[PDB]
Amino acid sequence: EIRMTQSPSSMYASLGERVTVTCKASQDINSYLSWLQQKPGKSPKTLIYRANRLFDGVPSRFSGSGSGQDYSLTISSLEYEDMGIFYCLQYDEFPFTFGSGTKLELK
Amino acid sequence: EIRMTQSPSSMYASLGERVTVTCKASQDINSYLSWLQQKPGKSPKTLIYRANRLFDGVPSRFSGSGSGQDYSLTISSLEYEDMGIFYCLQYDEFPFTFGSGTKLELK
Amino acid sequence: EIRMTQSPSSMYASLGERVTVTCKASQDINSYLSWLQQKPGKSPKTLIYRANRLFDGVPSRFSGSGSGQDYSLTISSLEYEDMGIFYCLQYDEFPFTFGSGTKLELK
Amino acid sequence: AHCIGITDRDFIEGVHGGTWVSATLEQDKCVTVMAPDKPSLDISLETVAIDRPAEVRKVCYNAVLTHVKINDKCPSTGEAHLAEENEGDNACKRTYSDRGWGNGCGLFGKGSIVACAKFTCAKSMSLFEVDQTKIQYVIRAQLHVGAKQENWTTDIKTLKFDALSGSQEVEFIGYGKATLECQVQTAVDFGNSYIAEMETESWIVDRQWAQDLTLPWQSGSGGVWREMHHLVEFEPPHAATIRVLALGNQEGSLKTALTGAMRVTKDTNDNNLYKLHGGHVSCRVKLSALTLKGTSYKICTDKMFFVKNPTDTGHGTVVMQVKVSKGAPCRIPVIVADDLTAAINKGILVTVNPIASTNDDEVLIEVNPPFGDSYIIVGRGDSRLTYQWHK
Amino acid sequence: AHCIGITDRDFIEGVHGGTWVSATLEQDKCVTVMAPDKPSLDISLETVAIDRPAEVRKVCYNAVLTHVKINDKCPSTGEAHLAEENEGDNACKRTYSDRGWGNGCGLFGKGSIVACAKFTCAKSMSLFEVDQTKIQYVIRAQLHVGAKQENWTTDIKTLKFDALSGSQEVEFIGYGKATLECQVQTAVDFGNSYIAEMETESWIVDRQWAQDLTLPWQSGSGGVWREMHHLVEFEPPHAATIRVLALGNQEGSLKTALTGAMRVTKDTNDNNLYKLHGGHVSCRVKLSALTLKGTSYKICTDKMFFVKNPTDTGHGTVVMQVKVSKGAPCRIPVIVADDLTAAINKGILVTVNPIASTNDDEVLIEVNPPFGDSYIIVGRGDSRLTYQWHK
Amino acid sequence: AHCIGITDRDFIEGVHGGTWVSATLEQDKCVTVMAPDKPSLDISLETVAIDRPAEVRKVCYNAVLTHVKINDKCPSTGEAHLAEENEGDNACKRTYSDRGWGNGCGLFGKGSIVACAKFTCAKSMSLFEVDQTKIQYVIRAQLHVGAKQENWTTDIKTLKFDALSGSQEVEFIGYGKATLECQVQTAVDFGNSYIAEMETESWIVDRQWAQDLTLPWQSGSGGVWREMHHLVEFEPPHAATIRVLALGNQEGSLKTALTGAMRVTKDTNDNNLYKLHGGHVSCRVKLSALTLKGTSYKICTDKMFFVKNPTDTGHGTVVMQVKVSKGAPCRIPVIVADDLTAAINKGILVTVNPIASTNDDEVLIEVNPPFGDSYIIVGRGDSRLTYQWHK
Amino acid sequence: EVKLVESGGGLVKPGGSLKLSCAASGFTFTNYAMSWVRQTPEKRLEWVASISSGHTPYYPDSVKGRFTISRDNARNILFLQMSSLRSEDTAMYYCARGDYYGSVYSAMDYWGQGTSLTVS
Amino acid sequence: EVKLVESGGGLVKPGGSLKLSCAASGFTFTNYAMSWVRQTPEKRLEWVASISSGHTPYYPDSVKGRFTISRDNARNILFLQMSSLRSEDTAMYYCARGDYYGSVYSAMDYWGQGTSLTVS
Amino acid sequence: EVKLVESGGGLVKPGGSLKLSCAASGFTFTNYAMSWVRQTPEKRLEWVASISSGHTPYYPDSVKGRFTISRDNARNILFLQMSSLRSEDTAMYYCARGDYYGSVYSAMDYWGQGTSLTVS
Ligand SMILES: *[C@@H]1O[C@H](CO)[C@@H](O)[C@H](O)[C@H]1NC(C)=O
Ligand SMILES: *[C@@H]1O[C@H](CO)[C@@H](O)[C@H](O)[C@H]1NC(C)=O
Ligand SMILES: *[C@@H]1O[C@H](CO)[C@@H](O)[C@H](O)[C@H]1NC(C)=O
Repeated sequence: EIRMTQSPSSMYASLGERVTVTCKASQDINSYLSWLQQKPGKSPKTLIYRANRLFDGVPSRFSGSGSGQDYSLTISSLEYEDMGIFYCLQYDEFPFTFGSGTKLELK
Repeated sequence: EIRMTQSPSSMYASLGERVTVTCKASQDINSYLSWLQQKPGKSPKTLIYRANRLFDGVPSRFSGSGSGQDYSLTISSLEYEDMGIFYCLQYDEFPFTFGSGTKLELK
Repeated sequence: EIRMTQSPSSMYASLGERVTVTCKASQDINSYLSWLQQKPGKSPKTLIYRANRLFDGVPSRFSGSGSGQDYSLTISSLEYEDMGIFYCLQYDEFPFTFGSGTKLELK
Repeated sequence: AHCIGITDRDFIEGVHGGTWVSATLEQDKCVTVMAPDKPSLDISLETVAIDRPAEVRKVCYNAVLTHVKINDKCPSTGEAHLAEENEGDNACKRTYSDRGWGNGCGLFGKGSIVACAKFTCAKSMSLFEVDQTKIQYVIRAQLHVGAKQENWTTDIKTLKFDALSGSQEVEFIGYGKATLECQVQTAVDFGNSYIAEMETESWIVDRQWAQDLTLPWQSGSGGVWREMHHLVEFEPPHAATIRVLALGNQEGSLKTALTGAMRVTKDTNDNNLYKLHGGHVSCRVKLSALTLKGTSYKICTDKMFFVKNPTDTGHGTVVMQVKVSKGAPCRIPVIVADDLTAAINKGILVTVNPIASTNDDEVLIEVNPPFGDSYIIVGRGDSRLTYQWHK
Repeated sequence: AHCIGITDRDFIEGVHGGTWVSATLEQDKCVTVMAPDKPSLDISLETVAIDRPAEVRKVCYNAVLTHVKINDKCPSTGEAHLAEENEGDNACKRTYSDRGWGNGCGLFGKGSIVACAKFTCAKSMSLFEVDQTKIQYVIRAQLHVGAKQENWTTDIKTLKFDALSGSQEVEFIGYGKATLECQVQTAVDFGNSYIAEMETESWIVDRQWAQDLTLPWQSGSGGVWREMHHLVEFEPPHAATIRVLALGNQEGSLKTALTGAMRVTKDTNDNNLYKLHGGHVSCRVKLSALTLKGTSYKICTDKMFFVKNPTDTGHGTVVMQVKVSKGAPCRIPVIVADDLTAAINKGILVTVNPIASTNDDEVLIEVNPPFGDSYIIVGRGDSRLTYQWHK
Repeated sequence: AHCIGITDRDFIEGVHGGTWVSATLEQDKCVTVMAPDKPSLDISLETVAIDRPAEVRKVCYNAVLTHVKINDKCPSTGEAHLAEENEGDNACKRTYSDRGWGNGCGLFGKGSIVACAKFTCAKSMSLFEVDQTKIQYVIRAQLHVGAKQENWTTDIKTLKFDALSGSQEVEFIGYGKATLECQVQTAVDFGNSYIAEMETESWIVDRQWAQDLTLPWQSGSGGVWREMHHLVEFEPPHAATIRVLALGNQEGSLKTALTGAMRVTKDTNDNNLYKLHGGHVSCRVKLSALTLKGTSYKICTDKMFFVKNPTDTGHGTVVMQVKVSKGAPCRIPVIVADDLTAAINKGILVTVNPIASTNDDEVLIEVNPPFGDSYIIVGRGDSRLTYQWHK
Repeated sequence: EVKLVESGGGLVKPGGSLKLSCAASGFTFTNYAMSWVRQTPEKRLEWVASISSGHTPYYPDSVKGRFTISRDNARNILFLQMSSLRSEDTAMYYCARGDYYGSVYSAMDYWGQGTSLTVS
Repeated sequence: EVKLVESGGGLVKPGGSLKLSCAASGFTFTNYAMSWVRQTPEKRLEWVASISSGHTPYYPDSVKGRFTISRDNARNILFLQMSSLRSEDTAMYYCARGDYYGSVYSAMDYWGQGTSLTVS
Repeated sequence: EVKLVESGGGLVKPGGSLKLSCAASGFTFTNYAMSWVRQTPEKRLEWVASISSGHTPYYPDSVKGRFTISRDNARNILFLQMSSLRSEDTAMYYCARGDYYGSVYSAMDYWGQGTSLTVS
């Protein structure tokens, strides 16, 4: 069972700031890596399905890049409606696994 | 010959701003379109090479968008290092064309 | 093309002390290594060669060990006849080479 | 009068013991059946129907090429490549070709060139596979009691058959019951094939044909076409230039080739249920529980009129339509005979005992006369009606 | 149960009474045993397995030659030796070169040269011995009274055997008891053989082939390699210099040759298991303590219907699945007839006496209908339900 | 000088009047040419050299497989398809398989499966084409006039020949000048072929052979490997799983197959040139311009002592080192004779007029005695030296 | 625009069993894979089960043999069946959709409203 | 480590002839392809020539026949040679670099420092 | 007992040449290999040359073609001949004896008294 991890556990940010979540994997996952967002009182939403591939209607401020076993999800300018909870999700191997999850708050 | 036009002839902008220069073409090219920047007295620089694809090392603040015959360049947050000229280059058919460049200035 | 280099370039001691010297190599020496002494103004002489082997007439107080790229020489008790320059010498590839060596003094 | 109207009628007769009677039905044909004591029946095939088959392949028969890209290299290196080849929307072809001082490169021999274009589809033939348990057959059944033309579309019964209901009862008010036995799952022979459509014109074809047409295809939703060569013909190259030539739209050639298949109609007034021509079925029928109504009613007695006069209809039977003037429900006798002494009824009747319910009804009557000369006679006694006929 | 899904199959038919019945099994196939009054029984292998194998040899198939040393002696003064040749883990060869005044020596005779190099293995094939007393069999069995297939994973019974185990007792709750006797006296031979492993792909192999490889080999833990002279090669000498070369990985040659034998593997879980393919076994079974359940129950009366239509499968039997709306704990009668008019059966049930327990319950049924065409029939009275079928 | 130590040697004699002479050269050999009053020459062939070849293919002889994927569809609908099959980094294969009620499908019959995996190469052979217009020949020559071996490296002259130039006008101090003409491009077989590199080992073979290797290959930059299947094997499918395995390294088999061809090598220490083993060439030489340095000196007169006794050679001719005591610069007489009274000379000198350069320095003399025993004589007058000899 | 609806939540005794249900709207359903995931008050997600366009499952060994997944394309419905529930299984659950092709190997697009299951 | 260098601008009389040269380093020059671009005094842009890997050229009608492009694999040098210059030919000029497959059909990744050329 | 004796050093003009001469006794001189080493008050030692019992020479690249080694098996003398001396080459020099196989590849366990050579 492959394990995967994220650097910020819970982190504060400022409006208009650029913010980055690094993710690190125990083996090369060949970019079958995706990123999901949630806000309270609602079901999750998918934004990134392969590194720098987006669903329709995703805000252009989202991006994310990397190769091999380290990746980055990035935003150029935080927006309060977009703030909430983030999860990374790999899907190469037979047993699928999520990351930790990470939390963000506007100070 | 493919004609194009960069619609906003010039714009006045400030640090942190979003700017969205757009171009229209006479043919639905297969997105073989690219955006060039020039700073006064320097050699020009290429940033976006396929209609939303970005060179190694170039700062993340830019992205491209569009389809068919409608495209635009967005800078998600303007910074001092990037005022000057933009040109819209297409390369789909033997007579390459640049349209006419447009000026973005710090206001 | 072999480099060998030595860390305690100016260490000195006092009578009866335990003392150790060590060297690093740019590639595996496969134990074809040796240790020599230069007294001031006199012919140099051997101490040890290969994997911690003593030539005849060398007193038993000398010893060392190493493997791969990492090697060491050490004395069980320092005595005044040991004053001089230690040198390491390797001989596995036909451009034979010495280290820079280091000087030992009583305080 | 459906048994009358359809042209290739055939007749069947059976022994009065209630022994099984059997026939084969085909969409152009109708079979009427009789056994001497009991009123005669007709069974006729209406249609074969299939519901919502499985979608397998889309096959594209006309195509257009929007862009050309070319790259070339001298005899130095062997085959070059071009970045667009990894976007599967593109077709490709390559060759070695001539070069020399006339076009700048420095050595005589063969260099190599590659050419690409993106592909897209104009009109697409669809293939589907039939799903056995969703077949239905439907059959029309009527008794020759002889109601007016105006009443056929309401007296008619419209039965259905499929593997889950291999035999069935028909129930006729005042006439008793009978049963039909179908054989619907005759074999596996109606498999082995795809049902295929272009636009509102449609066909059934053997899988072994469909697998081997050279046209480009793709399977299921999404995707990109494969075996893509055969619509894109490349000019024999000159001087690192190539005319990429779209081969001609195939449609008429394809439609001509299909001619031997039976036809299909995508009727989408009937809930998108497919209709199939050329159906072919075999069946058994049991006559035992049919009975005759009104047999002991009064013999009809006052004056009568012809309303459609006695007329030929090509099956050799002759047909007429009559109105009663007065009185109760009654029975009308019919004979067809050599001489107006009426010594013997010579012919055969296909309606056994025609009757009326009230004097403002009408009825059909029809008979098969003997060959050659005969009078046809209706009623009894005074104010009979009579008519004259040959063969 | 699962023996309906397995691709290739046969029946076997016993004789009345407590007689033993005999079978043979091959790793992929299964068999279902039938006896005139008993419920029917299905059995299959699952695997042969090995545990605690013993190491006998390492064979080397890729090597590197990391360091070399050489020196020479003048043709008058005989042979030569070098300090490295004393140490056991090193390649060595000795030969005569040219020499002369052009190379600084007193006479033009043939000289002497020695060469030595630091050998090591980098990947090795490891060979194991198999202790023939230790092989294990595991066997699956299910009594075919049947239930919806999702229950199979919990109802299925699994058994263990070895050469010390004799006949084995088994239970089926509510149906009685049975006994098996797999003769471990029957197997393919595991003498004269080894198990070969290289990198989690593995093979049975004859001992002679293993002994015949000219590759270098080792006797056990540690030690020094025996015959490097087959794998390392020296090129003919120049005046004071020699070069020595590996033959690379031999791997592909060895990998080619092993295709002449059965394949073997190692399991990911309880990794001590080695799991082996290609053998076969024979067994006898005792059926006497099996019993037919539910014989005392009433015949069902209510309406009922299919949840899945009857369908074909390659063994030749059909299967179908059914539910009951409000019936008692009761039995369902099922039979096949050549004509829906007549009760004289011609077919064979392979699940012998269906039971439904409660309104929620379901049943799975299979039959072998006679070659030809027929009606399947279920229930009695107006509830009677039926389907048409063919060879 | 140069020739004396080589394994094999030719003598060739030009009769006076043959102003052109021709000889043949091989890599391991040399020739001495001799003319009746001219100092003798050694011609010798060092190497055939090639500079900066043309890169044409990469061929893969080992591969590693990773990130397996698989997909599955039921017998009644469609065919197997999967998005990963587009990206060129993957190998792919497609097949039908078994399926049935034990899994979930609605009808028994063959379904379909597709599988694919990421592929990458660990070690790859590179192929090169070669410029016949840029091969280079390197020849060594020198005059044979007696000089101590410790100085030979400063007296040898070296020449470079290629398709650009014929003979150099080769110059020597005192003795004069000479010319050597080379038949450039007379190798046994060249072109129609590729140079091959493995890791630091090399081969040359015909350009047709490489097309027939079933290993996967790439042309030029930026492409991706083609004919890709042959390193990868797939086991037969189980119900929803396929196991995919490599044939591993082919290296040893490949290295086996080339042993009939000429060896090749790089040497980066000589600035990345390629050197070709086992070639040969043919050449023409003109001696006539040479002169003899010694002719005007006086005859010697004085005591002289051997620095080395005469010694044998594999060429059947004698060598000796002589030193002159106190005399003027002079010439030393040499004769070989049957009787020590030396009435006649039976044999010939290799070096036609030995010179004593000045006091206290060495001289070589080299002599070809007849069959049978005889005396060598050196010096003249009563001080003359002698040494007996046998065949 | 697409939606998923999701039902059957409630309370169950340890060692008990339950069937959950889901139905789909706005898109053709025979040509997508489907999957289940769980969320817990420790807020760490887990994958539960997945099914192909082939009627074949996948499961993690953490729960293998306790549950089963299946589809019914005649009604565009999913059934998720669990036996011998245990306290750790107390969670919020979501159904979700795969992509254009039958494989489970993809990222996942759209997510159910959520329904809760509690063990006590 | 891309480096790309100009040489040879100046002034020429109408009806003269001229050539320009550029040098580059940091990549193996035979695996790439090259272009020339001019920038007018009004700062509009015009493409003037490109040459594939191999040696096949292309030109627009603005230039056809009047001036010509060539490349030497030996020196790692690109040349542009001109005849019958007109007044409109005065501009800033840059050479520019193609792409890894060597077809002219690509965006362009780096630009030379360039020179003016003038006419009277 | 082994003894080793040294001679022939001194001072010479640049571009000149000299041969050093080491004399030795008390061991079977035909068998052992031997080598030359040089030293400066700048502590870095330099290997000079080495010779096989088979007279095969070995040299470092910095002096190839410049220095030459040779031996006499009757006189038991080791000769080191040096040509085109430089300000690059000015040091204390030593001679030393190897092991009994006469192969070159081993350390050395007897060392001469040594002497200088210098350039002006
Ligand atoms: C025929 O249909 C008409 C409809 O008004 C009805 O009045 C009449 O009774 C029908 N007759 C028969 C024989 O069905
Ligand atoms: C086995 O089948 C019965 C129906 O006959 C069902 O009630 C029961 O739940 C099944 N077994 C399990 C473990 O669910
Ligand atoms: C050998 O070389 C030395 C170099 O100084 C020279 O003095 C001598 O004359 C040379 N002798 C011959 C025969 O070349």
